[PDB]
Amino acid sequence: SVSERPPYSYMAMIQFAINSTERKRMTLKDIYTWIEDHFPYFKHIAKPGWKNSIRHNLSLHDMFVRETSANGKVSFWTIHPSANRYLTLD
Amino acid sequence: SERPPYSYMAMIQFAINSTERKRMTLKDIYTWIEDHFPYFKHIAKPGWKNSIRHNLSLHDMFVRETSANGKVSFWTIHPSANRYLTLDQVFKPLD
DNA sequence: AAATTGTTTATAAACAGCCCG
DNA sequence: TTCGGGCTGTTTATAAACAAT
Ligand SMILES: [Mg+2]
Ligand SMILES: [Mg+2]
Repeated sequence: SVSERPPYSYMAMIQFAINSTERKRMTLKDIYTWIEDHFPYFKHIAKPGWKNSIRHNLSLHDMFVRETSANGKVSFWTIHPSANRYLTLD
Repeated sequence: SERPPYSYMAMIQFAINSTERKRMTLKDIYTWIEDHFPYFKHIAKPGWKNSIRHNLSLHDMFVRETSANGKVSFWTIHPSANRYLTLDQVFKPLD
């Protein structure tokens, strides 16, 4: 059943999302979108606060490092270079 | 006796730093907090103790350590982040 | 065995600062 | 251009499920 809650922690799903990109970085919006796209539970069932929980995990875990672009500013979430196992959803 | 305006992380540091050796068992941390902030002795719901344990495990600044003799488990504070918080630092002189 | 201690994840909220229409 | 509200980031608290001692 494609829309039941996945057996992955927010921390796992955030990694899957970031590791799906060639540059191994992703904006917060794109992380919401990636998770919604891949785990429809979050697009159709989860209460609004799941997004609060994503942001909480981003700040909580030192493996998720924020990088602001050379512009001043656009900001991406990355995985610490020494942390990345390159866990992709496949 | 109102709930004091300090975080669990702050109060845990007060407790640990009150000892000679800058180390304290969990049960002594409970007792210390109860004795100095009676909100937790008399009013707080029982889950406050859960929150203490959560804090000790969550924050890397809190480092569990067995005595050299192996028998007691102590909580201590990490050297790369000991700002040395003690209760006495929280007191305003009266104006 | 039973209770205490220790770890991790989830959820909620307060709040600051930034962004943007 | 300012204004105000929504978005993003950080932090603290509470509960729970659970493992380990
Ligand atoms: Mg982080
Ligand atoms: Mg700890």
